[PDB]
Amino acid sequence: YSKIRIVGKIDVLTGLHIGGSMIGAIASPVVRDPYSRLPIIPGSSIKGKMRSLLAKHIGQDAPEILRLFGSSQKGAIQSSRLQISDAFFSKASQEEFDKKDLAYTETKFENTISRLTAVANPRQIERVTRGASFDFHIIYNVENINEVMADFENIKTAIHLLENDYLGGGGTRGNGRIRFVIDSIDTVVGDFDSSNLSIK
Amino acid sequence: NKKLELMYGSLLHDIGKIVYRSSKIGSQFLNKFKPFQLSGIVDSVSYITYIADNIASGTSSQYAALVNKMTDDLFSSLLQWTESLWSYIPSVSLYDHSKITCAIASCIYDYLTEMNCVNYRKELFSPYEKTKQFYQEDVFLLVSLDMSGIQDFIYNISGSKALKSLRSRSFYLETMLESLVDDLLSDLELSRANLLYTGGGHAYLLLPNTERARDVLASFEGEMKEWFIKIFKTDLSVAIAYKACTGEDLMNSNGTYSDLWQTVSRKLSDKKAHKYSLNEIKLFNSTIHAGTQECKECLRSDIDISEDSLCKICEGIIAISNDLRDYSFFVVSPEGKVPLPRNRYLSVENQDGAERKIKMNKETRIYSKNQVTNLWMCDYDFSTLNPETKKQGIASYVNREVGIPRLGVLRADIDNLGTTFIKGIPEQYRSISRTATLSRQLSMFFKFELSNILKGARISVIYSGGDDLFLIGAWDDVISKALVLRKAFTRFSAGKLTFSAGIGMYPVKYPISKMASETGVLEDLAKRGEKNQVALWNDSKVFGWSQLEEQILKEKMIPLQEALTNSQEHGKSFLYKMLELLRNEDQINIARLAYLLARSSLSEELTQSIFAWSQNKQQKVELITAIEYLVYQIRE
Amino acid sequence: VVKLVKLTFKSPVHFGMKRLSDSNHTIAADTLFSALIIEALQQQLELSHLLNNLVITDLFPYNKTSYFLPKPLIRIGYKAFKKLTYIPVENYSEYLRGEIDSLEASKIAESLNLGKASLSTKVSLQAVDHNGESEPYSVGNFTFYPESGLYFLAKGNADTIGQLEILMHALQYSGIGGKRSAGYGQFRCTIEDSGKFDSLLSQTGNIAILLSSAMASDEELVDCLEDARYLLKKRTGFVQSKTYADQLVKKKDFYAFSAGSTFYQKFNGKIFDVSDNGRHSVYRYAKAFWLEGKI
Repeated sequence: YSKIRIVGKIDVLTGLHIGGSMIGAIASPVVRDPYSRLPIIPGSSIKGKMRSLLAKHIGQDAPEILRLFGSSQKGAIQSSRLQISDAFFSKASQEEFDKKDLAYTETKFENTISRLTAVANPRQIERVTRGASFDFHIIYNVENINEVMADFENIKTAIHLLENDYLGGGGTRGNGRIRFVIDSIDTVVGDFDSSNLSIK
Repeated sequence: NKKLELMYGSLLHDIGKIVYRSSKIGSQFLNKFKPFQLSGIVDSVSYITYIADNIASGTSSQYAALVNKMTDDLFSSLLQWTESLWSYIPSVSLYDHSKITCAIASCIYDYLTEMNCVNYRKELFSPYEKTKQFYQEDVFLLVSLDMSGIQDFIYNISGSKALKSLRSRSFYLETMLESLVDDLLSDLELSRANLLYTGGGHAYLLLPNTERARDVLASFEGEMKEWFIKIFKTDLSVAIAYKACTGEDLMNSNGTYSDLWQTVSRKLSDKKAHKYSLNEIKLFNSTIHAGTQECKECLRSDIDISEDSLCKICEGIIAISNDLRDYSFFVVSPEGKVPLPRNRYLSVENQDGAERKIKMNKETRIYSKNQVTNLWMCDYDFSTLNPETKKQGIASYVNREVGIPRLGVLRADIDNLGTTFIKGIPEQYRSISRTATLSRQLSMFFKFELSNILKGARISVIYSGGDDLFLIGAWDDVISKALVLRKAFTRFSAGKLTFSAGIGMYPVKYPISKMASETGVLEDLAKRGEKNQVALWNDSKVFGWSQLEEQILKEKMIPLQEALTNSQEHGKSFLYKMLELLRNEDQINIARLAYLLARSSLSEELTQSIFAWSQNKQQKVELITAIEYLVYQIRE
Repeated sequence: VVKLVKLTFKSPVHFGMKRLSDSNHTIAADTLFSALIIEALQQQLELSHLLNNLVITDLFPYNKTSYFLPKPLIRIGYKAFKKLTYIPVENYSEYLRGEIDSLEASKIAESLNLGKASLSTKVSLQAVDHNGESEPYSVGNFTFYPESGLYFLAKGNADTIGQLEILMHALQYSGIGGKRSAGYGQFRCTIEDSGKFDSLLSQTGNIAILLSSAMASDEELVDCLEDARYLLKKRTGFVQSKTYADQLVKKKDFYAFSAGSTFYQKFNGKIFDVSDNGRHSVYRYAKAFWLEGKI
């Protein structure tokens, strides 16, 4: 059995509102690490977005999808090969934002205008500031040596689809656009040769 | 019926004293009533009862009206009658003393029957020193039975029926505890006078030291262990511990009484360490089949699960939850909704159903809700005041023409309730009667007075009690009633008692379990330090009850409210501008607020008061909270 | 060969107790053993070493300041003593001797800073494409402070120790607890010889305290219970595997004495079988690791 590590970086190209009180205060917050209060990207949001994009491309219920992202179907119990962890606000982004005293997350002021009364209703949302980087971590479990390449191709497709899509939030209105920078693709467990494997 | 007449005489011994206020005249008054006149009762009133009275001891127009009422009415029914009539009259009130005398008498009679004395009077009063020596013979037993698993049982729920389940589980556990002691009393041929008080999940009693009573206690403990293992397994348990004592111990001689109860609590902790015997532990371990489904609430698979993923116990609980709030009578009967300790079930019924079931089968136990043994419980629910409002439920509260439509959850705990039950009474006045009266008054305020305090407010009480209080209500109503309650609690306790609460504001659609968890945290904030102080809406806002009521809702909110309404030139937007400066907390905003205040043209004294409040850190948090409360109130 | 195994968590862990909404800061030895077995099966190793010579402990809280063992159930402000759950290794002897006071117990409770628990509200959009709806659900996670970590002590022969080192390295990528493979439980683990614990374990006291959640065999149970202060913890769950059955199957319900339970007579444990007619035997660790103390 082999475990292949994909360590990389997510660059925020438009403000990101993963989401997850007082009057005249931001009405929607972002997901933040409780001890560090830094904004984070949950490992479930990336996994779900990648799975949905790969389903739209392939089509979910396809065998490739179930083997990549796990399945609990009756007679089709498959462990998820992709173990995507929570992405943490990077140290480098912290240093750069600390210089110039830039807040990690910026409040965005929006409103909706009713089609009946033309009355605006204000909403305040929190978006991680553009130029923020998250250290993302992915582990691939080689359940079958003969389906690694195709799986990685699927991964690549999903990532490509994600780079022209948004991460969790109101991304159809200009939010959550991201870029992937794959720092490494290394085999952490086993003797498998993963030098030819590529996500981008 | 020597025991029966003894118990009747001990309760009625000081009836004459009330007639005097309007021993001999009491017997003469009793003589008017035939069944009470005959045999032991009048003799006990005229003079075991005397020894029990000794151990216990260690405007006329109003009295006359009480005597007339007493004649108009003239054992469990008698005990319930006595308590209501003698509760607020001096002997410790008269009821408390009469009950304690009755219990002590019954215990002495059982002990003498065990010892088989030829002549009780002669053996006790002949040497005239035997009265003193009988206070040294080990004759009484202090018994404590405690239920383990209360909070976990109430909160081992999924949210799907949470609101219902949480109200039902707390009621079921208290009703089960009542049944327990009743069963125990039925095994001892005793009455409720022998149970000194019941804590939620707890029961303290005084029993005879006879061998028969000890064997009965052992058998009852074994049977309760078996039944709780058979029904809830390790989810709920009951531990019973007893300690032997003499008459002097009941008379607080040498200060041992307050020690002895502690020894009982020392044995109780030993009944929860080695809770299960090896055969029971092996039985829990020896499962045969894992099961194909589990209840969505209990998460148990051994019990048969219905098609709604509900076991029979949880389904019964959820069904009985509406009934406990709707119907006063509680019926421990062979047929009923939820299981009880001895092959019986608890069914909530009306008066007609209670009468039908009690005449149908002789072994039916009836309990009356806020009125057959009477149980006190708070079930105030404004939604039930109307049928359509009953259908709406919590949603009806957020139906407000004005004010933000939000639900306010008050989760509260009386501060140092355990300290009050441990050292709340000075060693000078440590005695059974007072420790029972103090607990009874605390129970009554939570179970009975609470309904009158909250009367007229859109609030539903999920559960009550000094241990934990949970109410869901409209936010403006929940806050106002929470303040009323703190003032009432201090008045009721004449001070020396403080209540800490957490108040949270939530949308009606938001899940109850989340409301309960978050508000629990707020209550915890208030409890850890500044225990009297309340925590409102946010962790940041923790305030003393007087501070919240006056220094915030009276000194600041009312001026701002009257000012805004009077001004045609101001609005929520001005108040929002002020709030933004106050929230930012920059020194410049203090200056910018002053510029806004000069432009605003608000009355000078308010202008200066706002300016002063902003500069003081404590006043500004109150000013922020007062503005936010006003915005929630003004907002449609 | 007792080896300390310190776990540092990079992402929050779930560690569910009864529901997905709730969370614990630690996991039972059985949960770790089940993870070690699953790993060994993936790496195609022999399970005999784990099933016959590996002795483990429940993962215990550790801080840069101290390593915390479970509070022994020994009769001694009762609130302060009941609120306390973990005692540092240096203060364990003081607690056993009764030299601790209620204020000192409050300080000990305040001393631990394992982490900050939280609830993450996730959504499932699987039904949105089929005219259905989004489904909110809650995952309870626990975020360790950076110094804070969970450690466990593993005892056995050299062969099982090396096998444990291999399984542990694979496990860190696999993760531990619930929702692993959905963003949680990634940890990095160090295995080292610990002078503190081995000295602590080399004591012959009058009382025995259960380091791991353990249950005795029937014959062992009859001698062990006499004079025992303990807390039967139900051990229940679903079977996690691709080959046990076509559908998800619950394991047989098991009850184990909790960590910190004190038994006068030491009992060795047993790897019980909580399977019910499956294609493989679902093992539940219940072996016993004992810290002998003087009271």
